[PDB]
Formats: sequence, structure tokens, C-alpha cells
Amino acid sequence: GIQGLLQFIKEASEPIHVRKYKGQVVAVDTYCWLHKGAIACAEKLAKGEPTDRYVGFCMKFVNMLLSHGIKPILVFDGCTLPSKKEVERSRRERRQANLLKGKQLLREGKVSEARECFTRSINITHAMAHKVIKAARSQGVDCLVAPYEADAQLAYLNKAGIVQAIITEDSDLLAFGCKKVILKMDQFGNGLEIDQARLGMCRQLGDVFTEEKFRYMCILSGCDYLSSLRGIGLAKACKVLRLANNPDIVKVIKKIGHYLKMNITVPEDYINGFIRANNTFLYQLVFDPIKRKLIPLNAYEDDVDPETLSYAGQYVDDSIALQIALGNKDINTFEQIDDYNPDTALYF
DNA sequence: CGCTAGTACTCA
DNA sequence: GTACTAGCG
Ligand SMILES: [Mg+2]
Ligand SMILES: [Mg+2]
Ligand code: NA
Repeated sequence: GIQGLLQFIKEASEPIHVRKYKGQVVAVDTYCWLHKGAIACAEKLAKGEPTDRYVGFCMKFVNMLLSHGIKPILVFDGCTLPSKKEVERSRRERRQANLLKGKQLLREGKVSEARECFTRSINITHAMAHKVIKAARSQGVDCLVAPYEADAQLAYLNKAGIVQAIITEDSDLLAFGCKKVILKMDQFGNGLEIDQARLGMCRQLGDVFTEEKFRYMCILSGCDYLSSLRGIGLAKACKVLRLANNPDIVKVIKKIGHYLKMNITVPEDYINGFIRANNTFLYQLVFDPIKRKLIPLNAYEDDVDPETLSYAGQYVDDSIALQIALGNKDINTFEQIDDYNPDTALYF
């Protein structure tokens, strides 16, 4: 998530209703809904007790979309990104800590406190996601498990013209170069839509409305793949990018002190970290639903060697990739949990 | 004014 | 994943 991006470009947003996309196809960042609905039954999840409330919670939204003549594509997070492993470890430690503390408060008598910790302990597994997948596919709703981050997969589906809008809460979708993003959507169909073309309505951006410059800005402000230099947020990064008559981003990164008059000295590690972050935003592996193969989010440019981009996700055989995409192969255990086949009983 | 980091929150 | 803001440059 880009910390503060939604508030920074709020002039590019407008209140809409999803009836706007009647007859069209939209993709869904389902893990948001999963995280929301899991909270309704955090006690049972923490205690290990069985619960299927989040399933109905998601299917509620799904049916809401279906009622307005919309075809929703539920997209799920797949395997872990090495380039994001920091935030993943952080959140893991967080959830585990709140879990142990929750158990402690459970055996201390503290009720609401332990329940709160349980809310802050929920780890969305592929099992729950697969419950939602079966529940959705039972009603003809297409589902897709990304090879890695759902963000990149959604971005691809939107760029490929397969879907016309992305339903999510994460601002990263804009940094991935999505055209239309529906945020803050409730269970009725009311949400805030940010359009890429409307980024020009943001006076603060300046000439930083192009996909490349916008990406550079989001990265420089601080993303999930790279922490920002101390003292650098959205405004100063956008300032740097505005005051630059140079397409070569690296030289600009080095001259950040000049462009800001802040006397900043950049570490040599941060340059490579930036290269890696940009390469992750650009070339993270996604799954083609049509050709059924692992491709990068954007086509490889001639100035990059795919061999060096393992942190943007490593390749597997397209059979495995397809079985993952269908939700048959467990993301964690890598063992088969289902045997669904889109041929026997999208992807056309 | 901008940015970091801590707090609080997503359900019902 | 989010929003809010007190402390501070
Ligand atoms: Mg995501
Ligand atoms: Mg993201
Ligand atoms: Na920052």
C-alpha cells in the first residue's frame, strides 16, 4: 500500500454506483472481502473452531454485483513474493503475537481484549479462500488465483481489457497502472472510483500523471517492496519528479538532494532497491487466463534480463500455474486439494 | 506545510 | 489493506 495516496489524489475520485458497469466485467480483490468477513468470526478462527460466515459475507457482495448485471471475477492472492517478504514476515509476527497475547488474555479473563487481539490475529489461508471459490463457482462466478500478489493479476486483467474496472481497497492498484479502480465499495454498490485519465485533475501531481512517473513517485514515497528514504513522502517525491528534465530515473535518485535542496545523500543499496521495486511493479508474474501461461505483468523491455528478476516471482510449469490459478493446488502445502476442471464440467 | 510512527479500524 | 494526527523538521 502507498501510504496516503488516496488522500493525495482525491481530486481524481468521484462517487459512483456499480450499475455504471452493467453489462461489463469487473475483477475483485477478494482478499479484502475475506479479511473483512473473517473479523465477524475471529473467535472461532483463533480457537480453531469451524466457521463459514466469511463465505456468506463475500457471496453477499458477489450477489450484489450479479443483481446489477455485472460479471465479477474473484481474484485471490497466490504464493508469496520474495520482494515483499519483509512485510509478509512483519504481518506474520504481528498476527502470531496478537494470537499468543489473545490466548493469554483468554486465560486471564480479559474478554473484549482477547477478542480484539483475535481480530488482529486473523491469517487468511487458502482453505478459506477455496471455500469462497467453491461457493462462487457454484453460481457461475469465475475465480482466479494469482501466481503471486493479487494486485499484479488484477492489473493485468484490467490492462488486457478482460475487465473494465478493479474492485479493491488497496491504492497499489493505481501504481500497477490500472485504468479504473473502485474503492470503499459497500454491500449496496456505492463506492469511490478513481480513473487514471482523471489523474490530470490533480493539481498536486503536475506532469507526474504518466504511468512511469506515477510509478516512480509511488515507489519513492515508500512501497511494500522498498521503504522510502527518511523524510521522503508523496509531496517531495512528486516534487523531485516534477523538477526533473531527465528520463533516466537513477541519476535523479542520486541528485535527490539537488532537486529538493535538502542535502540528501542516497545509499548505494537504495538504488538497487529502487531498480528491484520498479522491476517488481513492472514484471511481476501473472497468469494469462486465455493462453494459460505465466507471463510478466508488462512485456519485457530490451534493457532488462528476466534471469535476474526472481524476486518478482519465479516461474513454474504452466500446468502447475493453471492448477494454482483454478484453486486446485494449495498455495501453502502445494498439495492438491481439489480436482475442478473448466473443460470437463473465462479460460476460453 | 510535509513526513514519520503510533493508534485504531474492517464485522455485527 | 485502510484513516487519523500528534510531534517535529
Ligand atoms: Mg494485495
Ligand atoms: Mg498492494
Ligand atoms: Na515515505
